[PDB]
Amino acid sequence: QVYSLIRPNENPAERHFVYQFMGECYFTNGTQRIRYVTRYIYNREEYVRYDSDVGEHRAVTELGRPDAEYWNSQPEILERTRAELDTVCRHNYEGPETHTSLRRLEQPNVTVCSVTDFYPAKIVSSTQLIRNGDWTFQVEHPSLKSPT
Amino acid sequence: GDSVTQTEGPVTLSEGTSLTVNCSYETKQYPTLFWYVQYPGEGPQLLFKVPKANEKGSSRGFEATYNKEATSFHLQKASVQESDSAVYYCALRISSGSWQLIFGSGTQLTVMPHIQNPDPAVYQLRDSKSSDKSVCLFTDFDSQTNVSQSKDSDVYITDKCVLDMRSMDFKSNSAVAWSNKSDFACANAFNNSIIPEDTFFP
Amino acid sequence: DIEADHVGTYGISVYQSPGDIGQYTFEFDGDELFYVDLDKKETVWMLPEFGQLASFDPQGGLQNIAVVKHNLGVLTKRSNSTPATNEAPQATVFPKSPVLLGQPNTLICFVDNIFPPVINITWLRNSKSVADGVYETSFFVNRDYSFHKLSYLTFIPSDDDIYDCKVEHWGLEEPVLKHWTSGLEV
Amino acid sequence: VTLLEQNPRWRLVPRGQAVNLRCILKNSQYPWMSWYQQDLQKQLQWLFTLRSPGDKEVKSLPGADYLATRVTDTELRLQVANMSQGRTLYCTCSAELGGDTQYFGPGTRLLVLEDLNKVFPPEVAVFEPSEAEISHTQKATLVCLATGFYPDHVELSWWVNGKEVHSGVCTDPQPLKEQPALNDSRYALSSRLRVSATFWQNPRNHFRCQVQFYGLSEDEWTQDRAKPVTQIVSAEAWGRA
Ligand SMILES: *[C@@H]1O[C@H](CO)[C@@H](O)[C@H](O)[C@H]1NC(C)=O
Repeated sequence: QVYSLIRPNENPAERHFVYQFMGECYFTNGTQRIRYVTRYIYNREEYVRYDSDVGEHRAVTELGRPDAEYWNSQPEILERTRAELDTVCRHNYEGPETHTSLRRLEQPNVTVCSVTDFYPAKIVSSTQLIRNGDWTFQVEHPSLKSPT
Repeated sequence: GDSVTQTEGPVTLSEGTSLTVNCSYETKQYPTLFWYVQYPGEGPQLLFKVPKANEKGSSRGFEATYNKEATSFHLQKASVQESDSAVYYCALRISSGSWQLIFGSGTQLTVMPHIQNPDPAVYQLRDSKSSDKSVCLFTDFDSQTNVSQSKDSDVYITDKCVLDMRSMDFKSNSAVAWSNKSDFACANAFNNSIIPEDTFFP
Repeated sequence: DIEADHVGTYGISVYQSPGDIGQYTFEFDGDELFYVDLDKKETVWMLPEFGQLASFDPQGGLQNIAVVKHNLGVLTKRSNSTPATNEAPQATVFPKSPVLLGQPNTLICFVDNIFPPVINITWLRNSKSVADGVYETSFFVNRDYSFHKLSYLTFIPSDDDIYDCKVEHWGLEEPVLKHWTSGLEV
Repeated sequence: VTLLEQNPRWRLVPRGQAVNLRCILKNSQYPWMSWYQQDLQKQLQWLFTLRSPGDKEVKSLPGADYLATRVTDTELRLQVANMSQGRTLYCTCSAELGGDTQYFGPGTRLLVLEDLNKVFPPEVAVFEPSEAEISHTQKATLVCLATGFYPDHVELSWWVNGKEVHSGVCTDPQPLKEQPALNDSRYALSSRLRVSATFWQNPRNHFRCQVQFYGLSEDEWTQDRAKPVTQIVSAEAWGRA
């Protein structure tokens, strides 16, 4: 119903710079296995990462050493990041995604067999799987009881 | 809706007895649960938190279990102290929006102090110049005593109030009654209250 | 490379200076669930249906932007690092559905290798600017921390018309034009 | 030590007027500044969290319209308008966004007053202890009475030999309505300071009860009685044997 979100951690404190943060939730067998990774990226370089396989922030480049160390050294910061595997990854997958992404089923249409406008992606010569960006794909489907 | 519901109160307990303030919460999210405490004249402040379901938190002899199946976070203390008189707020936070706190309505607690050597008496203070008021002081009574409003005209009575004289390890209740009338006398000021039979009038 | 049946990204906070340029999105399996309009302070669902079945408090995106805005400022004062150079984006134009003359359709311009995520994607029909019927996505993150973005043109397929996707970017000396006609093959 | 200051601490708000509140962050390591309101029934409710200088946001709740601004890294503001019901506004701060420990500032208490003529300052008298109490208990209880005041925006304190004393003090938690049936009844408050009889019996001791009243401030006033502006009123008594 309601998506929860990951909280990025904060640095203690003319040229164009790009910053990027992402909180990634990896699911296998539903939520039987969840792997959780946050990435702090500066100037096209990932420089700090939290990885639930590791259980603490790590410096991806030397620039990140002070920040990873600070976030790990504050118990509340570290435990709240660790907990997001459950409060965000698991919650979103078992809640809202069960009403949206995991239920989407768009039936495919069919010198050329144009199999278009289908979702999800599991489906002589046919081009690679192309992503339309509108939650459909083009190129025997989960949305079909029978396969012309 | 995400919400918190706790005991309406107000709660009054004798010192040394146990406290239970009930708290239910409702959310589909994964909350962190809190108690906050607000002592008289102060702002709220954190008592303790519990971020992991089915764990306990505790502080100042208070404790609460994040009971996920019952969606409860009941506050307990085995032996309340007079200094626990306060308003207690149950609260939750979810990882959404501004990560803000959602508060229960609060439960006021008054802890009546244990008065080991009751010395109940009604005293007349010295009449003040620059005031036509005659002031009576009902003091040193048991916490069993309740003070009732006056049923007489132009007599004002304030409820019992606990003062602490730290360097003598001594606490005492008092209530004040004052008036303009000549009919007013400390012997009859508190007649609508049920006071100790052995109360001493000087 | 992490193997998984699904990946949810909850979410993605991108910020640039100068210009105070922010973007906040959620993704699932590479598709955008929503972005937060940071000026309107509003959640914008890419599938309206999803916005009727679930919800998301846009303030969560606004607060993510405040954090990364602060983080970027500290990192810039702390680092002696030279900013990464501008890339040259690359564009591809293809229709959404099988072309059937007279049958409404959508022309997709897929723009990749975007860095920094500042770009102008516009459409021309027979060398004439086309502003009507145009939609474009947020900047999608790529593994190499460049971005991609798609622009869409609704159109009626006819034999004569020549469409261009026009891409303007700091990493390009001159705008790039990708062409498409109804007869064309991708 | 305290992390936050809030100005003003009390304010009476005539209808159709607005008021401007400040919250000053005394320690920049707690930069997540928020507003919470607490209504007259003690319900607490988050209003705003504004991290960055220049941030501004409006919100309308029942009883008040809000405009909040983060002016600098250490300065948070709130404009309260169209206020139809009183409330208390708390500034809070934390070291991180939504941090587990929200530190609550000292609070700004706002009241709507319909009739500036209903505002009265307190009368303060102090009453010396009963000789009978000294004879029976070896302790001496002074009583301070603050009477006839409206609204209930008062702080009462005791001062012994120039030093504010907290030990042996008890001030009523609630004030008394002097006119129980009126919705704008004037108030009474009583406070007691209890000392050793020997401490009261030595004449080298100055006991002072002081009452801080919050009122109209230098607002339009017409009545022939003294204008009930914000002020202080006291009453003293030295020791006697
Ligand atoms: C996990 O996946 C396997 C196959 O991928 C399936 O057989 C199994 O039932 C799933 N769950 C459990 C609890 O084993």
